[PDB]
Amino acid sequence: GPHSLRYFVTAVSRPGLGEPRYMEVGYVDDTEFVRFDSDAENPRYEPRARWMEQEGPEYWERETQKAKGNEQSFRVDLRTLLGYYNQSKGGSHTIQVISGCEVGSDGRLLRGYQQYAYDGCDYIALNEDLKTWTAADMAALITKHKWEQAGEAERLRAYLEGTCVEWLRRYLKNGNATLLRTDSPKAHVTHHSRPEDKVTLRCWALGFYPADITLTWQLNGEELIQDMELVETRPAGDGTFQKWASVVVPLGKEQYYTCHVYHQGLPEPLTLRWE
Amino acid sequence: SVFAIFAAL
Amino acid sequence: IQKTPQIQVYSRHPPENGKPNILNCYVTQFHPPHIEIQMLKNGKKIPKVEMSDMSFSKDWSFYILAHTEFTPTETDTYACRVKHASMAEPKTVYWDRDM
Ligand code: NI
Ligand code: NI
Ligand code: NI
Repeated sequence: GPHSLRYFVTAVSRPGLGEPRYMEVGYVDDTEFVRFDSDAENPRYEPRARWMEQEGPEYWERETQKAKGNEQSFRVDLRTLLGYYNQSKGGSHTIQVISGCEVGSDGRLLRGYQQYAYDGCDYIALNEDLKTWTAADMAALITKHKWEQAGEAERLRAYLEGTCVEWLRRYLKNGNATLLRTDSPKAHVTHHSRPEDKVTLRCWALGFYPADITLTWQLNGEELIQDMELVETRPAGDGTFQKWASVVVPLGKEQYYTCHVYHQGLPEPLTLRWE
Repeated sequence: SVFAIFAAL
Repeated sequence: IQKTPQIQVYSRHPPENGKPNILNCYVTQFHPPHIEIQMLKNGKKIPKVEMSDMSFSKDWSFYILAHTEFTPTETDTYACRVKHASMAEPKTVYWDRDM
C-alpha cells in the first residue's frame, strides 16, 4: 500500500515548576511504535509495539542520545521564541513538530513532512519542493532567514530522502505482521427512545483496523448529512478502533432507516437496521 | 529513526 | 488559544457483569497540554490510572487515552472527571453501557 514514517514532537515550558517536558512519539501508518517522554521515571526511547523488541540495545542507546540532544535544543528554541514574540519569562509555552516521510509502491519519496507550531498555531513548514520554507508570521521569517543561511533544507532532505525512507522499509518488514493486517468491523444498531416520541438510532462499528472508516444513515437512497451525530474514531486500547453514527427518527418509522459501514476489510459495505 | 539535532529557531 | 476537551468514557470489550474488562477515558481537542483526569467508581478516585499516553493530531490539539482494569456489576457507576484551564468547573462524563 502507501505507507508513512512520522515523528510527533512536543516541548512545553513549565517555568518555576521545573525544566520543559520534551516528548517524541513515532508512528508507522498512523500507528504508535516508539515513545520518549522526559517525565518518565527513567527517560529513554521505549518500544510501544511488539515487533520493535526485535532491535538491540545499540538502537535504543542511539535514539535516546538523539532525544537527549533534541531535548536540550528545544529548550533553547522555547527561549528564542519568547524573544521573537516579546513574551514574559513566566508563562507556559509549547513547540510541536511533525517530522516524516511517505512512500508508495515505488519505495521512493512521495511527500516530505517538517511542520512546526508555537502555542498551537502554524509557525513554519518545509514546502513540497523539499528546498523552501513557508513562514506563518513575522517571527517565523527570522527562523526562515537563519535556516536559509545555514542550508537547513539540505541537511533535512538528506534525512528525508535517505535515512527516513531506509528506516521506513526496515520498520515495515519487522512489523508488517500487525501493520498491513485488517480487522473488519463488527457493527450493530441500538434503539434509545427520546422525548416527544422520537428514537435515536445509533450505528456502532467495533474492533476494526485500520482506523479509516465511513458510517452513513439513509432513507431509500438519500444520505442524511445534516441530522447525523458522529463521534471521533476512538482506540479500544488493544490496537483496534470504535466509532458510532446516530440519527433522530419518528417512532413507528425506525425500520425505513439503513446504516452502511465502509472499511478496507469489506469488499461491500455492511447494511444494518434496528430491532 | 527521528531527525536528530533539529535546527535552532 | 484555549480549546474545550471532548470526553468519551467506554469499555475496551462489550460489557458483561462479573467479566474483567478495561474502562477507557478518551479526552481530545484540548490545548494547552496541561490537564488533570481522574476515573471514578461510585464517585471515588480509582488509584494508579495511567495519565501518560499523550500525543497530538495534525491540527496540533492534544489527546490522551487513560485506562484502568474493572469488573462491571449491575449497580456500580463509572465516570471520568476532567479539569482543564479552558473550563471554569470540572466536567464529569459517566460510563453509559446501553449507548
Ligand atoms: Ni434492539
Ligand atoms: Ni494540575
Ligand atoms: Ni494498564
